[PDB]
Amino acid sequence: AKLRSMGYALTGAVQTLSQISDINDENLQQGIYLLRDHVITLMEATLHDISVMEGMFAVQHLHTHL
Amino acid sequence: LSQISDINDENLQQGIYLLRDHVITLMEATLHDISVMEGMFAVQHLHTHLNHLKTMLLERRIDWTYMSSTWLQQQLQKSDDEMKVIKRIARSLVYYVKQTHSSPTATAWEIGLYYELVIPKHIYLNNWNVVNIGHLVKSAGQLTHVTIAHPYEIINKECVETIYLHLEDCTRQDYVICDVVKIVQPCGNSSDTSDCPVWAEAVKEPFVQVNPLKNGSYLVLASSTDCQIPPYVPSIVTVNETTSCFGLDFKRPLVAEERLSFEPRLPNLQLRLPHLVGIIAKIKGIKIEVTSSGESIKEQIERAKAELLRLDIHEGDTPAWIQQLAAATKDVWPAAASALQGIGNF
Amino acid sequence: YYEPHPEPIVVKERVLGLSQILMINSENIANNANLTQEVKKLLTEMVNEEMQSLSDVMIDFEIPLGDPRDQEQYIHRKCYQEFANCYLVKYKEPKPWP
Amino acid sequence: EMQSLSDVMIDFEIPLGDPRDQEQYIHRKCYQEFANCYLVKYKEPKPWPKEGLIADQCPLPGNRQSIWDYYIKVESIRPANWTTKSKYGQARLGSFYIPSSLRQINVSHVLFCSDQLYSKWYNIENTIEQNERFLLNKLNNLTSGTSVLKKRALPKDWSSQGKNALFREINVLDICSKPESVILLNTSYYSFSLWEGDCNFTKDMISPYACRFWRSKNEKEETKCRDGETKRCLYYPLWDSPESTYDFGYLAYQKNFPSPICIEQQKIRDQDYEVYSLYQECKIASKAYGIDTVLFSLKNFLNYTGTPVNEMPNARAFVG
Ligand SMILES: *[C@@H]1O[C@H](CO)[C@@H](O[C@@H]2O[C@H](CO)[C@@H](O[C@@H]3O[C@H](CO[C@H]4O[C@H](CO[C@H]5O[C@H](CO)[C@@H](O)[C@H](O)[C@@H]5O)[C@@H](O)[C@H](O[C@H]5O[C@H](CO)[C@@H](O)[C@H](O)[C@@H]5O[C@H]5O[C@H](CO)[C@@H](O)[C@H](O)[C@@H]5O)[C@@H]4O)[C@@H](O)[C@H](O[C@H]4O[C@H](CO)[C@@H](O)[C@H](O)[C@@H]4O)[C@@H]3O)[C@H](O)[C@H]2NC(C)=O)[C@H](O)[C@H]1NC(C)=O
Ligand SMILES: *[C@@H]1O[C@H](CO)[C@@H](O[C@@H]2O[C@H](CO)[C@@H](O[C@@H]3O[C@H](CO[C@H]4O[C@H](CO)[C@@H](O)[C@H](O)[C@@H]4O)[C@@H](O)[C@H](O[C@H]4O[C@H](CO)[C@@H](O)[C@H](O)[C@@H]4O[C@@H]4O[C@H](CO)[C@@H](O)[C@H](O)[C@H]4NC(C)=O)[C@@H]3O)[C@H](O)[C@H]2NC(C)=O)[C@H](O)[C@H]1NC(C)=O
Ligand SMILES: *[C@@H]1O[C@H](CO)[C@@H](O[C@@H]2O[C@H](CO)[C@@H](O[C@@H]3O[C@H](CO[C@H]4O[C@H](CO)[C@@H](O)[C@H](O[C@H]5O[C@H](CO)[C@@H](O)[C@H](O)[C@@H]5O)[C@@H]4O)[C@@H](O)[C@H](O[C@H]4O[C@H](CO)[C@@H](O)[C@H](O)[C@@H]4O)[C@@H]3O)[C@H](O)[C@H]2NC(C)=O)[C@H](O)[C@H]1NC(C)=O
Ligand SMILES: *[C@@H]1O[C@H](CO)[C@@H](O[C@@H]2O[C@H](CO)[C@@H](O[C@@H]3O[C@H](CO[C@H]4O[C@H](CO)[C@@H](O)[C@H](O)[C@@H]4O)[C@@H](O)[C@H](O)[C@@H]3O)[C@H](O)[C@H]2NC(C)=O)[C@H](O)[C@H]1NC(C)=O
Ligand SMILES: *[C@@H]1O[C@H](CO)[C@@H](O[C@@H]2O[C@H](CO)[C@@H](O[C@@H]3O[C@H](CO)[C@@H](O)[C@H](O)[C@@H]3O)[C@H](O)[C@H]2NC(C)=O)[C@H](O)[C@H]1NC(C)=O
Ligand SMILES: *[C@@H]1O[C@H](CO)[C@@H](O[C@@H]2O[C@H](CO)[C@@H](O)[C@H](O)[C@H]2NC(C)=O)[C@H](O)[C@H]1NC(C)=O
Ligand SMILES: *[C@@H]1O[C@H](CO)[C@@H](O)[C@H](O)[C@H]1NC(C)=O
Ligand SMILES: *[C@@H]1O[C@H](CO)[C@@H](O)[C@H](O)[C@H]1NC(C)=O
Ligand SMILES: *[C@@H]1O[C@H](CO)[C@@H](O)[C@H](O)[C@H]1NC(C)=O
Repeated sequence: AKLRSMGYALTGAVQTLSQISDINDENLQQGIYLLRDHVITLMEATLHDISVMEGMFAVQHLHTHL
Repeated sequence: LSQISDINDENLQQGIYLLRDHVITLMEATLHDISVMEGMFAVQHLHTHLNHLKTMLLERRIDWTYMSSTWLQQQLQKSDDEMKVIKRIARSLVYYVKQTHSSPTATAWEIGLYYELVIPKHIYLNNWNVVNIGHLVKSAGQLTHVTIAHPYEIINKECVETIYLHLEDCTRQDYVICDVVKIVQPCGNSSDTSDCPVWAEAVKEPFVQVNPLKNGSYLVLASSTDCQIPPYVPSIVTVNETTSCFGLDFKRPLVAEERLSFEPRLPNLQLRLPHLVGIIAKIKGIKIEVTSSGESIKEQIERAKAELLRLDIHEGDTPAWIQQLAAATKDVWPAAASALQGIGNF
Repeated sequence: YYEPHPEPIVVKERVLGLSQILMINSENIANNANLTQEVKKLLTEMVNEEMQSLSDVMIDFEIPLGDPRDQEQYIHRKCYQEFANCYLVKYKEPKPWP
Repeated sequence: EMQSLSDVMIDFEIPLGDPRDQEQYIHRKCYQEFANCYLVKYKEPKPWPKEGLIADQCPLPGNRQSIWDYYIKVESIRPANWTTKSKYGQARLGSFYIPSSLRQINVSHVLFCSDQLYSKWYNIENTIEQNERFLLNKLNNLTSGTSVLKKRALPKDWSSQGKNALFREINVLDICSKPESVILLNTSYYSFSLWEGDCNFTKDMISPYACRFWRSKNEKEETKCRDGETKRCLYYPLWDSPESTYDFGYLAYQKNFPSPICIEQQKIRDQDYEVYSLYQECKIASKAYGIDTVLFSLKNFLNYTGTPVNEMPNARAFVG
C-alpha cells in the first residue's frame, strides 16, 4: 500500500503564467492560474540571524524557527 | 479491551472500546536530548518542548513525542500511510492536571490525557462534488424547471472505475470523516439502476442562468436563444473570440496544457413526463414530485387525474377556463384549439 | 455537473479510547544536567509557569476506567521516580570518625 | 522536527513540470553540495620530504592549535634505553612529527573542500547571497566550457601565470591553523628555527628573553634506573623543555624582542599545478547526463578515500 492524492490534479488541464505580473491581465477570467516555474529556496540563505550566532545558541535559535 | 491488538476483532461492532489499563509515562525518560545537555541549554530546550505540548493540547491535537510509533504500529497492524492518516485525525482531552510536590527548588506535576483514535474502514482520495442543473420544460403555457433526486452526493474515481457514494453522519477533523457510506447506482429506467423521484417546479419567464466555469467555459440554461445557443436544454459553452451574449461578455479562455483526466462519465437517460406537467406544478405553488425514473405510463397518469378532473368549468371564470382548454388541446387537436380560442376572445 | 473535492474522505470502523498519565519531576532533570541551586530555581519557575497556565483553562472530566492507584505500572514507576537510588546503611554499632 | 511533520502528511500530485529539468534547481543543488570543492593536480607525484618539522612560529600548550595534534611532548619518565630514533625517527623531541599517511609517494592529486583560501574578493562580512553571486561570476569568468580553472585563478606559488583571481597565497602562520593544507599543497618547505646549532649558529656568534636561543643542545641523551630497567626511569633529554616559556618562538616571530632566527628553504614540488572546480563540473555534466546521476557520481568522488571530505571540519578538509 502506497497513497497519493489527485485532489489538485483531477480535471486534466492547467493554465500557467510566465510571470507573477501577468495575473493582473484584464482579459483573463476568474480561475486558478499557476506560475510555471518552482521557487527554489535554501534555509541557510534565508535565516541570516543564525549565520552570526555560534555553538548551542545557533542550534536553539533554529529549533525555535523549525 | 485487555490489549490494543484486540481492536481488530471481526465480531466487534461500530462503537467506542477503551483499553482497560492506563499508559504511564515519565518525561525524563522520553526526552533523551535534554539528558546530554547541561546548564541553561538543557532548561531552554525543555521550555520549547513544554510550550509546544501546551499549544497542541489547546488545539485538541496529540503530541506523539510521548508515545512509541513502532509499538503502536505493531499493536494496530497497519501500513505506513494508514498510520499517517490515523495520526493526523486523532484528538486529545485533558481530564486532570495536578501539582504533586512544591519546594522552592523542586516541583512535580501529573497530567491525565484521554485520546480517541478513529480506525479507518476505507479512505477515498479522488472525489467530486455533484451539482444538479436539471432542464426547462414548457407545458400548456407554464415554464417548469425539472430535476432528478440523485441518490449519491460524491462521485469517486481512483483509477478506472467510477463509484457513487451516499454519505451519512459526517464531521470534519482535517479530512471529512463519516460513520456510514453506501455505494449506489445512478438513476435509470431498468432493473439494474435506481428508480429516483423526479421533481417539478413552476418558474418565472424569462429564465436566464449563466455560470462562468473556472476552466474558462460557461454553463448556460435559458428560456430563450442567443449566440446560436439552443433554449431549454443546458450546455457547456466555449468561444474562440470575445463576444456579448445574454447581455454579458463571453471571453476566449487562455490556452491550457493537457493532463490525465479523472472526470466522471454518467449514463444517458430518456425521461417521459405527463402531458400537462406545467399545470400540475402551477396549482401546487411548491416544488412537487411528478414521476420516478422507471415509472410505467399507467402509474404516471393515475397520479394527478382525479385532481385534474375536478378543475371543472364554472359560472365565474368560463373565459379563463376555455383559454386553458385551448392551450391544453393545441398540440392534440390544433383545429379544436383555434375554435376554442375564438369563442374565448368573443 | 461536478466540481473537485480535494480533501480525503475516511469511513469509520470503530474508535479506540486510551488514557495516558504523564508524570514530571524537576529533581530527576536537575541531577542529569548537573544544575546548580540557582538554575534549579529557574527550572522550577519555568515548569510551574507552563503547567499552571494549562491548569487555569481546563475543567475536570470523569473517565470510566479504574483508579491508577490500583495499577502496578503506576505503583512501580512512582516508587522509582522518587526512591530509585535511595539506600539506608546500618553500622554494626555506632562509631564516628576519630 | 522533520520526521514529525513527515509522519502526518500524505503525498499530493501537483500539475507542474519536474524540478530536475529546471536550471535554478540544478544550479542551486550543485552549489549546496560542491560550491567550494576543488581538485588540484601535481605536475608529478612528490611528497613532503622529512618526517620532522621545525616550526617555532606556533605557540606550545601550557586557544588550542591544530598543529598540537603533531606535537611531540618531552617526558621525564621513560623506560630503560629509550631513544627518539626508536619512535619518531629523526624528529627533534619537543617539535612536530609528520605521519607517513600525509607523506604517500603515489599521491598525484589533492582534493579539498574549504572557503579559507579565497583571495580578498571573498569577505564573510558580506552576505551569503552576495558571496554566492561573486563566486558564481568568478567561476564563470575563470572557466571556458570545461571545469578546469584558468591559470590566472591560482596564487603565484602554484603557477607562474597565477594572479590570485580566486585563491590567496599560503603564509607562515597557516601551518599552525591548517597543517595538512601546507604539507600537501606547499611547493617548498621553509624552516623557522630558534634552536642552537642550526645554520651553524653558535652561542658566541650573536653579531626577559632577549638575544638567546630557545632550546640549547645538551651533552647526549640518557636514562638511569634503580634495579628496575623496565617501567619508570629518569630521562635526560638531548635538548631543553619549552613548557615554562611556551610563547617564545611565537613572540619572537611577532618581533617583541630581537633573536637569532634561522630560515632555510627546501623545494618539494614544481610550480605547475592544475585545478578543477567540482561546482562547475556538476553544472556542466548535469546538462548531458542529468543531475540525479552526476550528483551521485560526484558524491562518491568526495568519498574516494573512504571518509567524505565535505563532512570534515572546514579547516582540516584536505586529502591526497
Ligand atoms: C471545461 O470543463 C468541461 C468538463 O467539465 C469540458 O467539457 C468536456 O470536454 C470533454 C473533452 O475534453 C468532452 O469529452 C468529449 O466527449 C465527446 C462526446 O462524447 C459523447 O459521444 C461519444 C460518441 O457517440 C457517438 O458515436 C458512438 C460511436 O463511436 C455512438 O455509439 C453514439 O450513439 C454516438 O453516435 C460517446 O463515445 C460518449 O460516450 C461516453 O460518455 C457518455 C456520457 O457522456 C456515457 O454514457 C458513455 O457510457 C460513454 O462513456 C464511457 O465510454 C467511453 C468510451 O466509449 C469512455 O471514454 C468513458 O470514460 C466511459 O467509460 C458520449 O456519448 C467525445 O467524442 C470526445 O472524444 C474524444 O476523446 C476520445 C478519448 O477520450 C477520443 O478517442 C475521441 O476520438 C475524441 O478525440 C470526448 O470524450 C466532455 O463531453 C465535456 N463534458 C461535458 C459534461 O460536457 C469543457 O470543454 C472545458 N472547457 C475548457 C475551456 O477547458
Ligand atoms: C608554505 O609556503 C609559503 C609560501 O607561500 C611559505 O610562506 C613564506 O615563508 C618564507 C619563509 O619564512 C617567507 O620569506 C621570508 O620572509 C622574511 C620576512 O620578510 C621581510 O624582510 C625581507 C628582507 O629581509 C623583505 O624583502 C620582505 O618584504 C619583508 O619585509 C624574510 O626575513 C626572509 O628572508 C630571509 O630568509 C630567506 C630564506 O630563503 C633568505 O633568502 C633571505 O635573504 C633572508 O635572509 C636569511 O635570514 C634568516 C633569518 O631571518 C637566516 O637564517 C638566513 O641565514 C638568512 N640568509 C641570508 C642569505 O641572509 C624570507 O624572505 C615568505 O615571506 C612567506 N610567504 C608568505 C606568502 O607568507 C610558508 O613558510 C610555507 N610553510 C612551510 C612550513 O613550508
Ligand atoms: C420507463 O420505461 C417504460 C418501458 O419502456 C416506459 O413505459 C412504456 O412507454 C412506451 C412508450 O410510450 C409504451 O409503448 C406503447 O405500448 C403500446 C402497447 O402496450 C401494450 O403492450 C406492451 C407489450 O410489451 C405492454 O408492456 C403494455 O403493458 C403496459 O400497459 C398495460 C395497459 O395499460 C398495463 O396493464 C400494463 O401493466 C403495462 O403498464 C401493453 O399491454 C403500443 O400500442 C404503443 O404503440 C404506439 O407507439 C408505437 C411506437 O411509436 C407506434 O408504432 C404505434 O403505432 C403507436 O403509436 C407504444 O409502443 C409502453 O406501453 C410503456 N410500458 C409501460 C410498462 O408503461 C415508461 O413510461 C418509462 N418511464 C419514464 C418515467 O420515462
Ligand atoms: C470547438 O471544437 C473543435 C473541434 O471540432 C476545436 O478544434 C480543434 O482544436 C485543436 C486545438 O488543439 C486543433 O489542434 C491544432 O491543430 C493544428 C494543426 O492541425 C492538424 O493537427 C491537429 C492535431 O494537432 C489535427 O486535429 C488536424 O486535423 C490537423 O491535422 C496545430 O498547428 C495546433 O498546434 C493544434 O494542435 C484541432 O486540429 C481542431 N480540430 C478540429 C476538428 O477543428 C475547437 O478548438 C473548439 N473551439 C471552441 C470555440 O471551443
Ligand atoms: C555531569 O557531570 C558529570 C561529572 O563530571 C559528567 O560525567 C563525566 O563525563 C566525562 C565525559 O563523558 C567522563 O570522562 C570520560 O570518561 C571515560 C571513561 O572513564 C574516559 O574514557 C574518558 O577519557 C573521559 O575521562 C567522566 O568520567 C564523567 N564523570 C563521571 C563522574 O561520570 C556528565 O557528563 C555531566 N552531564 C551533564 C549532561 O550535565
Ligand atoms: C565511503 O567509502 C567507504 C569505504 O568504501 C564506505 O564504507 C563501507 O560502507 C558499507 C555500506 O554499509 C559498509 O558495509 C562497509 O563496512 C564500509 N567499509 C568501510 C571500510 O568503511 C562508506 O559507506 C562510504 N560513505 C559515504 C558517506 O559515501
Ligand atoms: C606506488 O606506485 C608504484 C609504481 O607504480 C608501485 O610499485 C607501488 O606498488 C605503489 N604503491 C602504493 C602504496 O600505491
Ligand atoms: C656550515 O654551513 C654550511 C652551509 O652550506 C654547511 O655546508 C656546513 O655543513 C656547516 N658546518 C657546520 C659545522 O655546521
Ligand atoms: C545515453 O544513451 C542514449 C541511448 O540509450 C543516448 O541517446 C544518449 O546520447 C546517451 N548520452 C547521454 C548524455 O544521455
